[PDB]
Amino acid sequence: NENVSGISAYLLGLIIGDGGLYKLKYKGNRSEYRVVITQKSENLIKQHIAPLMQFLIDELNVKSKIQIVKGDTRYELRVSSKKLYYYFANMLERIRLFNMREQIAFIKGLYVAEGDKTLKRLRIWNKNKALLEIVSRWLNNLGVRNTIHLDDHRHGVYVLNISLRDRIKFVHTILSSHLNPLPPEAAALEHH
DNA sequence: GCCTTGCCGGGTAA
DNA sequence: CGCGCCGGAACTTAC
DNA sequence: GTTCCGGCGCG
DNA sequence: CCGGCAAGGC
Ligand SMILES: [Mn+2]
Ligand SMILES: [Mn+2]
Ligand SMILES: [Mn+2]
Repeated sequence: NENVSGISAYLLGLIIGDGGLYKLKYKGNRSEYRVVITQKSENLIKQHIAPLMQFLIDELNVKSKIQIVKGDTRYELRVSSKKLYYYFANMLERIRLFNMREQIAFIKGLYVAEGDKTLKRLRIWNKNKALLEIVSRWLNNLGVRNTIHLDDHRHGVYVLNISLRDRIKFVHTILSSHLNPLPPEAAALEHH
């Protein structure tokens, strides 16, 4: 479980990108702790994401179930679990200390969430500049050059652009790495 | 003249 | 009574 | 993506 | 996120 640290970082990438970590207060004084990943495709959630999360749940001995909730515009993968909530939230605080394998898992997960998925250009969008700057250093250390600029003035959304000059390096070494789960498209490219 | 990458508006998938 | 899992979905907006 | 709702479980 | 347009570089 060099392997659940990997699956974890991958899942954290999807969570940070397309989901969230929610601590809720209710009447009264009831509460709830949620780990959420949302996504349009129901089979992507059920076939590629949910089984990774389930593996993690079993390893951590989390007794919560994986819920799949249908919304009008997206499916929601949801785990209601205080333990899993803090497991991911602490990991998120220690993100700058990720070892190399975790960095790749995380970047891969973040790319599935927010990346340019035509792969004609290699781009990641986010309003969290500090998060993108952490990914920028990780990429540079991996020999993948990149820039960051404000790409949407209306919403404060930055873009991280990966130089097409390191396209093969990025796609083969980060996205297609077999040290942790392969994202779709990348796995499909390998099998053709 | 062929790429690469910043800029930007549309609107879906968060 | 005081909190923490379910199951749904109305609501806002960041990709 | 975010936070409401009603519900149940358990010490 | 997508995809078009254009300034900039080679
Ligand atoms: Mn996001
Ligand atoms: Mn997103
Ligand atoms: Mn996405």
